[PDB]
Amino acid sequence: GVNEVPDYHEDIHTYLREMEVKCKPKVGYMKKQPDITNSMRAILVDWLVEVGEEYKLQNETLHLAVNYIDRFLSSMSVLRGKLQLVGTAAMLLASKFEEIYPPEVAEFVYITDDTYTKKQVLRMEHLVLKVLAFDLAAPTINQFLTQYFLHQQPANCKVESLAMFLGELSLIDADPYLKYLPSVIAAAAFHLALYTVTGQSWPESLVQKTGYTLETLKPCLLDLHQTYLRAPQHAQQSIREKYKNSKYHGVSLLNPPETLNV
Amino acid sequence: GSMENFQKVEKIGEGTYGVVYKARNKLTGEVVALKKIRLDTETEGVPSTAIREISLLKELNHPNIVKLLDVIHTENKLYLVFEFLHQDLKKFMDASALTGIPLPLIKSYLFQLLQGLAFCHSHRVLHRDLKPQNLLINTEGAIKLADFGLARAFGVPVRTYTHEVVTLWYRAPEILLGCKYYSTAVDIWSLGCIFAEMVTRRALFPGDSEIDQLFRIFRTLGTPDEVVWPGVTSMPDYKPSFPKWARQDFSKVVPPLDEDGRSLLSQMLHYDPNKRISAKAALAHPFFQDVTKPVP
Ligand SMILES: NS(=O)(=O)c1ccc(I)cc1
Ligand SMILES: NS(=O)(=O)c1ccc(I)cc1
Repeated sequence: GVNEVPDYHEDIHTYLREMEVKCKPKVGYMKKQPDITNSMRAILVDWLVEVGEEYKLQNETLHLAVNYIDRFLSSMSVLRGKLQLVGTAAMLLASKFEEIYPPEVAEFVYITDDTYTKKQVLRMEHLVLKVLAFDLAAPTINQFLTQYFLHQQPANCKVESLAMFLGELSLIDADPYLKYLPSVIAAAAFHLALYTVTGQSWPESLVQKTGYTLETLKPCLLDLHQTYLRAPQHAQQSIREKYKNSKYHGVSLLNPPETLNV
Repeated sequence: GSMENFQKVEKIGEGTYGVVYKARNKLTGEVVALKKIRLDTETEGVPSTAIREISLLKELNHPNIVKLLDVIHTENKLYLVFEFLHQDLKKFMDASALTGIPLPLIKSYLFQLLQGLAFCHSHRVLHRDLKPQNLLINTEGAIKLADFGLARAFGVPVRTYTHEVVTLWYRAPEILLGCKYYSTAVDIWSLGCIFAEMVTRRALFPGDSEIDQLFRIFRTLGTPDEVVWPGVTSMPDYKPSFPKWARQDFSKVVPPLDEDGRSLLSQMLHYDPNKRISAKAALAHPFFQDVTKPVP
């Protein structure tokens, strides 16, 4: 099937792996931000989740926005009262990149509760473009997840949703997740979702695609399992709410497994 | 950069997003094309089409894709600095209208287009607007994909992207019949249509509407069926009334073209997206075993 681009899936994968290294933010940027914190960012990311559901945006769009933000804040000091401006602008750009029918700028000004003017949103848009130098085609967790789903035999909707959901949980917490590449988070998330619903584990065919064994995914798998378990108690819930819906097969209401058996 | 080192030479074109000039770097002598994109600084900001073009071309470094050399910023304008190429394939075919276009030049150009395209697909970029006016040649026998205005970075597997894509004449039949998912093939179709047009110098399927576009393809290639194109009869915009046209002989369709040409063309114009040749595959095709790079 040409929708799985047989003659390119490998060349593409190889490239995303090389490009995800190049779009990677600085792991300890928040330490160097004198006035913003992993918690503040968590609130921002969580709010972007809400925005994505109110405007019915692709999950890829949310992922791109968070990429934009993290790189932006790897390069620019920003005060707390401007954090949201950065967020809004990144979501705007992500939407223009990725959506068939992005929301109008007006709509983005509406959701900050007129915290900012339209003009601030647009000037921040330009600044964010300049900072990133227009390198917007970022490989996301999702872009790896979809490629990994192809190894399922057969596909299971619950595995797909749960892995998507686990991927979005990671967006929220820069510590620890900024230290994992997307393709690593994506794997951990897929292994962990598949283990949960079926009992199976990271396919050997994906080992052969990715070069990632369970040994190599263990650190990330550990962090993510812990996120899954503490998820009901997190300060940020928008993602849990999102994945209660029938749209995503209610995977967030699924109880996590207690041990991963090495 | 700075717009003070550019001396404007002439307007080489225009578009919904701005005017294209030919320019000369006063300091280096380099001749460029400048795309000036106006910024809607109080309303809509930077156009999504520019955001895609710049971002994507920033990633596509290949000798058969047009080179974005720089993006110069103001508060109020964005200037794209491109390599200047002498003309487009459309202009060339129209000027080769009587002399004709030599076969080895056709083969060269197709080969290059396929090399350029295979790079896009290898980098998860659809072009979605291949047509002669978007293909740039120079004086040294080179051709390149240009105008990434309507291009899109894609995921594996693909998802529903904008349907309003590809000039009608170069629009693949899966878009016409209104399917949810399209992929790398839609680009190949276009190049097929381009291949044919380089040979005959007439457009292959010049339709004046959608239903018309479909009829023109079906008369020439035979009305598809479930044994040619499984899934066709269940397509959204499929209509069982379609007349049942006998497939035309490729030696009527493209008389000048050799047996290998006709083979490659047919594989490019396959009804089934899944069976249509890849750019990567087309490069091996025996039509190219003797390719050279002549100058126009
Ligand atoms: N937007 S930017 O000025 O960072 C930029 C620089 C070089 C290229 I090629 C494209 C964009
Ligand atoms: N449309 S575009 O900006 O890719 C372009 C048009 C014409 C030339 I000559 C070079 C580039």
